[PDB]
Amino acid sequence: SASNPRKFSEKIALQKQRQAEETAAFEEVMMDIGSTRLQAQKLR
Amino acid sequence: ASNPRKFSEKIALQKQRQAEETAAFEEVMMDIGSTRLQAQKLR
Amino acid sequence: KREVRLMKNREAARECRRKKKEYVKCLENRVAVLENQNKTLIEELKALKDLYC
Amino acid sequence: KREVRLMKNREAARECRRKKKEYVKCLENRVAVLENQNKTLIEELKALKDLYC
DNA sequence: CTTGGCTGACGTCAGCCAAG
DNA sequence: CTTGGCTGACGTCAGCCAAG
Repeated sequence: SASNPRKFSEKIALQKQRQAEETAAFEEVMMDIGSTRLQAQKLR
Repeated sequence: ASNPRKFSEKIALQKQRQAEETAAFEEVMMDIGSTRLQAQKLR
Repeated sequence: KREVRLMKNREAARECRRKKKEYVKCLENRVAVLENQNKTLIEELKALKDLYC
Repeated sequence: KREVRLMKNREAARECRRKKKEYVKCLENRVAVLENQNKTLIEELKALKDLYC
């Protein structure tokens, strides 16, 4: 019941927390994606 | 349509969307190795 | 007429709460699945960047 | 105490239903976000597939 | 051992709306 | 234009459980 609370307030806060984490990592991998596409020019 | 009223219609929509993604997700993951081999071909 | 209308709605309310319960469990289940797929795609895309950099 | 207990309980029932409604909308919102995030990552992975053959 | 705070499940009332 | 089928919202009863 740790990852699955009883109170709805605890459930909402948990989903908010996870959403913040998932978005944070997503905004990192997609951020410096341009530097990767520039490395591609070296090949061709 | 996009936002149904009946719970049965909502469940059907969620399972439809889930099936489509999983089908598309398991295709991207399916042939990663083919791309992983391209690097060994380039290096 | 009252007894009939009450019994019909009382029996049609139970199936309504059941469908909502299943719908909520469906969302929670779909959140968990999409969470795992998200984590995997991020981890692989991050590996695909390392592969060419 | 019954007249007080009922009043407190029926008042703690409205907020309970209100939190659940907020929780469901939260799940639906989180589902939509994880949808767009996953779809974006899929297309980007397919982009590096085409780019690097 | 109680209690009070929350939630699950019930039945009832009222309202929306595609199906007539 | 009605209706019947679902759902939203209500109040109440019952049960769980950390906090006394």
